[PDB]
This record gives sequence, C-alpha cells and structure tokens, in this order.
Amino acid sequence: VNPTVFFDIAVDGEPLGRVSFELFADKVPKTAENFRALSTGEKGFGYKGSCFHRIIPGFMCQGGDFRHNGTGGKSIYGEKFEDENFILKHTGPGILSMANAGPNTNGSQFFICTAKTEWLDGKHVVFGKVKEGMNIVEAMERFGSRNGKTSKKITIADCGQLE
Repeated sequence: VNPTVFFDIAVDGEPLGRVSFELFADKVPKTAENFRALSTGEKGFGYKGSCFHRIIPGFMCQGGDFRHNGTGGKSIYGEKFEDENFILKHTGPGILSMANAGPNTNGSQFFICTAKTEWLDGKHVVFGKVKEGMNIVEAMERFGSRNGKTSKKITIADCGQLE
C-alpha cells in the first residue's frame, strides 16, 4: 500500500532514464505524503522541471529546490515541517532522505544516497528508497564533482505516481 513515484531524468535536455521510489508511508506518512504530492504536482507546484543541483560522487545526489540552487523549495504544508521520526536509517545506496537546515526545517529538498551514510542518522528523515533505476542514479552521479557542482544540467523532465 506504500506509494510508488517515478522521476524521468534528463541530462542537458536529453533523456537518461526513469528512477522509481517506494515511499514509506506506513512509517513516515507526513514526509512520504509531501514527496508524493510534490511529485504528482497536484497542489500546483512540485518537482517537475526542477534540477539536481548538488551531486557528490560516492556520497549523494540532492535535488528538490524547485530557486534551483539549494536555497529554496517549500513543503505542501504552507511552512517548513517537523522531523517526523528517525525510525529509518541511512543504510546504503538508494536511501531517499530529507535535506534540511537543522532540526524541524523540512521543505522540499531531498537526497538520494549512493553509499551508506550513517553519520546522517538522527539528523535527516529517511522516508523512501529507490525501487527501480538505481543504475540511472549511478549514471547521474558521474556528472557530479568533489564540490557538488554538476558538469551537465540534471533535470526531472517528468514525474508522477505509479500503480
């Protein structure tokens, strides 16, 4: 019953592939619902057309700032929302987790881990995992850099809910 969402990724405007996620609504319903709604666009805003602005190989891909550089984004709740819980841990590649600016400042930015990142446990709310297309995340990762700047424009060309 956990929702599935997809991103169709493009690189300098050229199709790359689809990444799909399981969202752990059974665990973290408020956080899963935020990401689900932003992916469908059903509130009038969300992830379609946004970019992955920070990619560090071996670490994570970060996106969801739909100011396009890590300073913006907003939740579906009209303000930034609380850390729902830290039940789920950063256990390896594919983990989907909320970016934030300190305790209880969740908006729309998220990251996809490409490694185990246990130092983030208890700081960032894990709320999903890649289900299909981890290979597409691995292809995206190669356009990142040590300081996170991407060498090509990585975009969510389309997104929505599956099944």
